[PDB]
Amino acid sequence: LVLGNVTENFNMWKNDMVDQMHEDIISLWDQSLKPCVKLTPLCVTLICSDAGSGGVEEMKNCSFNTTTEIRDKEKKEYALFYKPDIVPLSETNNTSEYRLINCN
Amino acid sequence: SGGVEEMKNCSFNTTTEIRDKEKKEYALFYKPDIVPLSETNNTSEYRLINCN
Amino acid sequence: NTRKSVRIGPGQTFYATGDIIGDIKQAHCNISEEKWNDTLQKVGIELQKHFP
Amino acid sequence: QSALTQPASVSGSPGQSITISCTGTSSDVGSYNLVSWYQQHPGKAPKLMIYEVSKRPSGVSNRFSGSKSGNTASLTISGLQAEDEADYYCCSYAGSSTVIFGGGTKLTVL
Amino acid sequence: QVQLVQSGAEVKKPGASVKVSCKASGYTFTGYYMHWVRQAPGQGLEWMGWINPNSGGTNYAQKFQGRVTMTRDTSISTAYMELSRLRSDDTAVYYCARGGWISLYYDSSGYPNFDYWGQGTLVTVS
Ligand SMILES: *[C@@H]1O[C@H](CO)[C@@H](O[C@@H]2O[C@H](CO)[C@@H](O[C@@H]3O[C@H](CO[C@H]4O[C@H](CO[C@H]5O[C@H](CO)[C@@H](O)[C@H](O)[C@@H]5O)[C@@H](O)[C@H](O[C@H]5O[C@H](CO)[C@@H](O)[C@H](O)[C@@H]5O)[C@@H]4O)[C@@H](O)[C@H](O[C@H]4O[C@H](CO)[C@@H](O)[C@H](O)[C@@H]4O[C@H]4O[C@H](CO)[C@@H](O)[C@H](O)[C@@H]4O[C@H]4O[C@H](CO)[C@@H](O)[C@H](O)[C@@H]4O)[C@@H]3O)[C@H](O)[C@H]2NC(C)=O)[C@H](O)[C@H]1NC(C)=O
Ligand SMILES: *[C@@H]1O[C@H](CO)[C@@H](O[C@@H]2O[C@H](CO)[C@@H](O[C@@H]3O[C@H](CO)[C@@H](O)[C@H](O)[C@@H]3O)[C@H](O)[C@H]2NC(C)=O)[C@H](O)[C@H]1NC(C)=O
Ligand SMILES: *[C@@H]1O[C@H](CO)[C@@H](O[C@@H]2O[C@H](CO)[C@@H](O)[C@H](O)[C@H]2NC(C)=O)[C@H](O)[C@H]1NC(C)=O
Ligand SMILES: *[C@@H]1O[C@H](CO)[C@@H](O)[C@H](O)[C@H]1NC(C)=O
Ligand SMILES: *[C@@H]1O[C@H](CO)[C@@H](O)[C@H](O)[C@H]1NC(C)=O
Ligand SMILES: *[C@@H]1O[C@H](CO)[C@@H](O)[C@H](O)[C@H]1NC(C)=O
Ligand SMILES: *[C@@H]1O[C@H](CO)[C@@H](O)[C@H](O)[C@H]1NC(C)=O
Repeated sequence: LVLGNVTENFNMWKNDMVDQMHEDIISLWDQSLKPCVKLTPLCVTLICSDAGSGGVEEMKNCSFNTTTEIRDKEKKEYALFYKPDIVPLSETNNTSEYRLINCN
Repeated sequence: SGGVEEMKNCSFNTTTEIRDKEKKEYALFYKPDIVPLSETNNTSEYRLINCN
Repeated sequence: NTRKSVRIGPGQTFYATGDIIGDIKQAHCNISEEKWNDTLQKVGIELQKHFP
Repeated sequence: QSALTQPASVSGSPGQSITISCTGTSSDVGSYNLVSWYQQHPGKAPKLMIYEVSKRPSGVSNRFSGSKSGNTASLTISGLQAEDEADYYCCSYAGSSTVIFGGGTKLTVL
Repeated sequence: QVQLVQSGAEVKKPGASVKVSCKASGYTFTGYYMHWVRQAPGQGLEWMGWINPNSGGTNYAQKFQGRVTMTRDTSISTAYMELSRLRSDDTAVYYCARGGWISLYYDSSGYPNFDYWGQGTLVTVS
């Protein structure tokens, strides 16, 4: 509904509802990641080599020793991780040991 | 150095930011926080009073 | 000494005692003797009303 | 964290007031009031002459007065004789249970 | 009265170890600290750490890093210094001095109040 002859001083950069929307979206994204978290036991050494056929420019396969649903036994598993997601760990030039970026 | 009447050293190993390998750390804990778990006469196998 | 920061897991940092700079001494509390003595005297004076 | 700064030597006629001062940082003199002074004859052991910052020990004539001001501690002597020709040193509580001694002066009589 | 006596003068070689004793007589030595200072011939004074005669607690100054060890015994009333890895810079005279009062309630270790001293041992190296 358009009003009759009202003049009102607006402002854009001093707005409470922008801050309210930002805090609501942040709290909603905090709430949506609550009941399903499943990547804390992946903080292990990843023995990453070059990928298949020698023509891959972004991925290394990063085979790791992981824990199955049974606690006593383990098994060998491989993947495909990206280069910005993977950070090597060493005190020297060790080209066959890498680490996931969020464990640090 | 010398001897402290209330503090034990209690060096322990702990988990680093990766799961696979362990690192050795140390602290100094008070005497009423440290309990000797022992089924024998061992005077260096201690634990915290929490974990019971 | 300080809160020696020891890291456990991905992000948890607990603070534990380091060494002790200097000599070790007792941790004590000090209460004046004459004030405590006549405080107990006044408490006895008042409590003697309830016990003849 | 070196030694306290100190004049190399001082001179004075008998009966003339002589002031000796040593300067330190904020962690040596400017925070703790434990600043003592020692003299020694050449070839002999040192001897205490001033307590914590300004107090006189027993068996000492009332001629040595010590004072501090900010980061500087000074010792003032009036009525000098020929027996005051000695080497004078500063010391202070340096923190973390350590003691730092001064450079030292030499007093020349006239 | 109160006297502090030390050992005799010692001549050594570089790389060896020197031992300086200090006997305290005239007072109960288990209630007072004992500090050690160093005097090079023609230079100022340098301070090494203190020894607590009751519980054997030690402190050491910097640029030493545990290359000097101080110990004591309560039987013969004598304090000991074991200085190792000698050098030509360490040609000096060593004194033992009586410090503050052990009080069991405050830290009186760093009090620079030295009354009584030994006559000093001359340690020279080739
Ligand atoms: C909570 O409460 C507790 C109490 O339960 C608190 O704990 C107390 O804290 C205070 C802190 O001030 C301590 O006080 C110190 O006391 C000692 C006393 O020991 C000596 O004095 C005895 C007699 O002195 C008494 O009487 C005289 C008068 O006759 C009086 O002037 C004096 O103040 C005192 O009241 C001696 O008998 C005793 O000798 C005994 O032991 C010998 C062991 O070897 C033995 O041989 C003897 O035969 C005898 O059995 C002992 O010598 C004081 O020494 C000390 O005062 C020093 O330090 C302060 C601060 O620097 C300084 O201002 C003083 O001037 C004095 O400085 C001297 O320090 C060195 C002491 O030798 C010395 O190296 C210095 O040169 C300096 O000069 C003295 O010696 C020269 C040379 O001899 C002399 O000419 C001078 O006159 C001078 O005396 C403290 O006052 C309490 O001891 C302590 N209580 C206990 C149980 O430990 C606690 O602090 C509270 N906490 C809180 C948070 O509140
Ligand atoms: C009780 O213990 C604490 C912790 O060790 C002592 O604090 C430390 O005091 C020393 C003074 O000797 C500080 O060293 C100085 O640090 C400054 C920093 O800029 C430096 O410029 C000086 O040259 C000197 O090295 C040390 O930093 C300080 N520690 C901390 C964590 O602040 C304290 O002195 C002890 N109490 C007593 C009465 O000695
Ligand atoms: C990534 O590299 C690893 C090397 O560890 C490969 O793992 C094995 O590759 C051989 C080759 O075919 C297979 O026979 C094995 O079965 C693989 N191991 C497992 C546990 O399956 C992995 O195949 C590579 N990934 C590719 C090429 O996509
Ligand atoms: C708003 O004010 C103007 C000025 O008098 C007037 O002409 C106009 O009719 C007003 N608007 C309404 C809806 O009355
Ligand atoms: C995981 O793989 C096998 C399975 O037990 C094991 O021999 C190996 O040592 C483990 N660790 C690594 C880093 O491969
Ligand atoms: C602790 O972990 C380390 C890993 O380096 C290991 O060598 C040691 O045997 C473990 N146990 C104790 C009691 O130190
Ligand atoms: C451990 O806990 C039990 C009860 O759960 C208790 O009876 C026992 O005394 C505790 N151990 C110690 C050493 O206090």
